[PDB]
Amino acid sequence: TNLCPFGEVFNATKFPSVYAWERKKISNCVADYSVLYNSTFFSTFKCYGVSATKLNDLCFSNVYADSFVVKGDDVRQIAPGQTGVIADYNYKLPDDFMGCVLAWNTRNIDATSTGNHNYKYRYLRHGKLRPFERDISNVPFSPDGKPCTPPALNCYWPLNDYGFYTTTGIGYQPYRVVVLSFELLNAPATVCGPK
Amino acid sequence: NLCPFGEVFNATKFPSVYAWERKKISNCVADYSVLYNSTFFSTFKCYGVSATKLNDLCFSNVYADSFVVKGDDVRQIAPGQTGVIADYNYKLPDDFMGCVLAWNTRNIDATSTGNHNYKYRYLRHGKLRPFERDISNVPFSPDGKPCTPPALNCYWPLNDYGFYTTTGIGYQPYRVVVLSFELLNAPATVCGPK
Amino acid sequence: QVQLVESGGGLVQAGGSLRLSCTAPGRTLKNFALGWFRQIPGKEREFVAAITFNADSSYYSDTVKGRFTISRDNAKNTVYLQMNSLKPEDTAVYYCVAGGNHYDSARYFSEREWDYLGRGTQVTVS
Amino acid sequence: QVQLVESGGGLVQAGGSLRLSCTAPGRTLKNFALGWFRQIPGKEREFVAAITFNADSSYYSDTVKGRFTISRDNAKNTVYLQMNSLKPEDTAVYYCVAGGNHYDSARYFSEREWDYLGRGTQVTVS
Amino acid sequence: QVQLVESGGDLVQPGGSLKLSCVASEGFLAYYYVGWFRQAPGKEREGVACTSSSGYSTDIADPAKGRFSIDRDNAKNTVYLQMNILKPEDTAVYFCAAIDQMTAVRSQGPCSMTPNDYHDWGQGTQVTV
Amino acid sequence: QVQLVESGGDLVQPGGSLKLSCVASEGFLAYYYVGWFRQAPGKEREGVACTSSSGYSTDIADPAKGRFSIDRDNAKNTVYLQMNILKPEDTAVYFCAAIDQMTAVRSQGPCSMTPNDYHDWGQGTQVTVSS
Ligand SMILES: *[C@@]1(O)O[C@H](CO)[C@@H](O)[C@H](O)[C@H]1NC(C)=O
Ligand SMILES: CC(=O)N[C@@H]1[C@@H](O)[C@H](O)[C@@H](CO)O[C@H]1O
Repeated sequence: TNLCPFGEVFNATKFPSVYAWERKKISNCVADYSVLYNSTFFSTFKCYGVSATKLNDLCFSNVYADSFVVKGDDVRQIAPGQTGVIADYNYKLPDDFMGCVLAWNTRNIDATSTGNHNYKYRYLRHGKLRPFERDISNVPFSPDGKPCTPPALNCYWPLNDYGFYTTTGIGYQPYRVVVLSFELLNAPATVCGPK
Repeated sequence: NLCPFGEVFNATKFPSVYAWERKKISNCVADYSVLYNSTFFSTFKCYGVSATKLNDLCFSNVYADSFVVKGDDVRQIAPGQTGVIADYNYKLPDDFMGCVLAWNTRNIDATSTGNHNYKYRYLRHGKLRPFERDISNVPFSPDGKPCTPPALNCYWPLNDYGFYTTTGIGYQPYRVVVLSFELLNAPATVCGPK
Repeated sequence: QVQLVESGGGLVQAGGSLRLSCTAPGRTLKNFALGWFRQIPGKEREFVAAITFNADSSYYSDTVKGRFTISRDNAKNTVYLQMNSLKPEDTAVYYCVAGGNHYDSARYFSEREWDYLGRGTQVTVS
Repeated sequence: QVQLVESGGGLVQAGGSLRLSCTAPGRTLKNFALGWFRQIPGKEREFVAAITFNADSSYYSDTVKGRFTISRDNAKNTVYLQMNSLKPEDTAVYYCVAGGNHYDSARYFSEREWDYLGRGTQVTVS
Repeated sequence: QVQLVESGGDLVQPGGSLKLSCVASEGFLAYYYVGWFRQAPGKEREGVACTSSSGYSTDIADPAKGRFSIDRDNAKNTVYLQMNILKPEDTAVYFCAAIDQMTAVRSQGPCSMTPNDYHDWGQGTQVTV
Repeated sequence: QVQLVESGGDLVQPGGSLKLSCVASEGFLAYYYVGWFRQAPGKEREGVACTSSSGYSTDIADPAKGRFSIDRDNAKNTVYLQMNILKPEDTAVYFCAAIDQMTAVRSQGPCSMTPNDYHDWGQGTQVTVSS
C-alpha cells in the first residue's frame, strides 16, 4: 500500500565506504521505478537480466539496495564477473546477477578543495570475496599470512583512502553507487509496480 | 667463436607463442652490441641487468626463447604480467634476470589475404608456471571432463592470430626474443668480447 | 574475467554475405547485453550493433542499418552478426562486447560503457 | 597482478618540500625500473622521473630538474620522489610506474615503455 | 506450478454486468502476466483482456473495448474481468491464463492477449447472455 | 668464497718489464671485476689497473697509463698485469682485488680503481726496481 522508500537510499545525506557497503531491504510496498529513470543525473543506469523500462510491469519477492562511493574510474568494476581491487576485495556481483547498477557524480558533496579522504577501500586481502560478501575487518596485512604489526616491514594496513578533490578530472571525482537486486523466491510478492 | 645470436634474431621461421622454442647458448663469445639498435627493436627492456653493460659481463649460460605475438600482446611479455599470453603461453617470473626484445615483422609475417598460422592458447585449467610450456591440443571443457569438439560447452583451446597488411600497429605481427642470463656457480662459458 | 572470443571472420567479395559469432567459456551471458564494434583501418573503433539480454530491443548504426542483423541464442551462449550486401567500406576487424542493459542508448558507441571486449576478428571484402 | 600503491600525498605550501613513496606489497621490484608520472588537471599525463633497478642511471623531466630527486631502496622495495621548491604548477595526481630498464633512455614515456601504473596520489601546492 | 480456477460466470440478460474472478491455487499469481480468453461454439478461442504482472500495462480486445475492463489483486492471488453492457454475442466460456513475467516481457507492447502464448490455463466458467 | 693469490714479484732494473699473475683459487674469477693495487712504503694503497668481467672495459691509473696493461684469461681463472719501463717509483707490494659483477656494475665507468670498493683481497707480491 505504501510507496517504496527509494528517496531514503538515493538521497540519503551520507553514504558508506565500498569496503563496508550497506544493504537496505525493500519490502511490502509499491515501487514506481519511474522515480529513478526519469532522473537526469544518473551517469550509469544499466540493468542485468531485466530491462529498466519494464520494471513498473514486474513484481518481485523483495528488493535489495546496496550503497557505497567509488571514484569515477572504479564504477566500471561494479559489474558481474569484473576484476580489479574493488570487485575482488570490496564489492562483487555474481555472474547471474539480476538487477541494476546506478551511479551519479557527486563532487559538490563528498569532494573538497582541501580533499575529502574519509572514503576508504580495501586493497589487500587473502583471497577474493564471494558474491555479496562483506569484509569490514581492519587487521594489519602481511603477504606471509602471519600476524604482524604496522611498523615492521612486509606489514601493511589493508585499507586505502580515496582522494576526492574539487580540482581533479571526473575519473577521480567521487560517485555514489546504488545496486538494486530483485529477488524471486517461492513466496508472496511484496514489491510490485505502481498500478 | 662468436655466439650464434644471428641464428636466433634475424633468422627465418619463428614459432607460435604457445609452442615457443628455446636455444641454449654456451661456450662462445657474446657481442651484444649487434643488438644495440633502437629503431630496429621497438622493445629492448632488460630486468636485473643493464643493456649497455652486457658486454662487460660473464654468465654460465644464456638462453634465448623465440615466438610471435601481435602488437598489443607484446606488453604481456614482462615479469608478473596477467593476460591470455602471459598466463597461458609464456610466463616470466618476478625475479627474471634478462632482456626482452621485439620488432615488427609485418613485412614477413603478414600477408594481404591474412596469415593465420600463428596460434595462441586462450583456455587452460590453471595458469602456467614461469617458463613452463604447454603444446597440448586437447578439447577444453569448463568442467574438465573430456569432450568431442562439435559438442556444446566444448572448445578448442588454440586460437590463431589474424596478421594482415592493412591493420594498424596493434594487430601487426611482432617477433620476440627473450634472453635469460644464468649464473649457476659453474665455469663461465658465455662472456663478452676481449 | 569474462573472455569474449569471436568466430567466423574471413574474406568475401562485395555484395556477398558473412556471419560472425561470439561467446564466453562457461560465463553465462544470458543477463548481459551483447553487441559488436568495428575498427576500420586508419579510423578508431566505432559502434555496429547491440542486442538486449532477452532480445526485446536491438540497435544498429546508420552506416549499417538494414544490411546487418544482430541476434542471440541464450541456449548456446552466443551472439551473431549476420552481414549481407557487404561493401569495401566494411573491411575491418570486428570486436565483440558484453555489458549491462543501459536504460539509455549508452550502448551506442561509448565502448567504455560495455564491461568486456573480445580480441577481434578480421573481415575483408573486395 | 602487480599493484603499485603510492603513499605520502597531501597539500603543501609553495616552496616547501614533500616526499612521495611507492611500493608493491607482495611483489618484488628489485629488477624493475621505477619512476613517477604526473597528471595536471586538464592536461595529459606527464613524465617526471625514472630510476633503474640498481640506480646506475636516473632521468628527470625538464620541468622538475634539480628540485625533484628520485631514489630507491630495494631492501624496502620502495621508490621515493623528493619534491622541493614546489610551484602551483606541481598540483596534480602523481602516478607510480614500474617497467623494464630500457636500452634507449627515451623509451621512458608510458605506453609499452612502462609495464605497471599505480592508482595515483594527489599532491597540491596551495 | 500455478493452478488457475475461474468463477463468477452466470446467466445474465442483455445489458447486464458480470464480474469474473481468476484465483490462482498453489503458485502465486503475482509473478505471471494474466490474460482473459473466451471460447464459444462455432467460435475459435479469442483474446479478451490481458494485464501485466503488476497491472501497470493492460489491454482490451476490439470487440470488448469500452465494455470490458481488467484488474487484479496480487495480495488476493486474483485477476478480475469486469464486463458491462453484455451482448448475446458475448455468450461464451471464459478462461484465464498465466505466463511467467520474465517470458512475457520478452514481447513488446502491453501483455499479449494471444492464445498461443499463455500456456497455463484454467478450465473456464460459463457466461450466458 | 673466491681467494686470490698474486705472483710474479721480483727484482728488476730501470726500464725492465714484469708480469704479475692474479690466480683465483676456489670460486671462479670470471664473475668478478678485478683491480690491481700497489702500496709503496710509507704510502697509502693506490689503484694501478682495472678490468671488467670479460675484459671489455679496462682502466689504467694515470701514473701507469702508457706503460702498464691489464688482461685476463677466464679459462685459467687469472688476471694479468703487464708492467713496462719500470721506474723506481713503481717499487711497492702489488695486490689484486675482486668485486662481484652486478655489484661492480652499480657504479658507472669502465671499472673501479678505488681500494675501498673491492673488499676481497690477496696477500700481495713485492716488486722492487733498482736505481
Ligand atoms: C643480421 O642477421 O644480419 C646482418 C648481417 O651481419 C647484420 O646487420 C645484423 O646485425 C644481423 N643480426 C644479428 C643478430 O646478427
Ligand atoms: C529517488 C527520489 O526520491 N528522488 C527525488 C525526486 O523525487 C525529485 O527529483 C526530488 C524531490 O525532492 O529529489 C529527488 O532526490
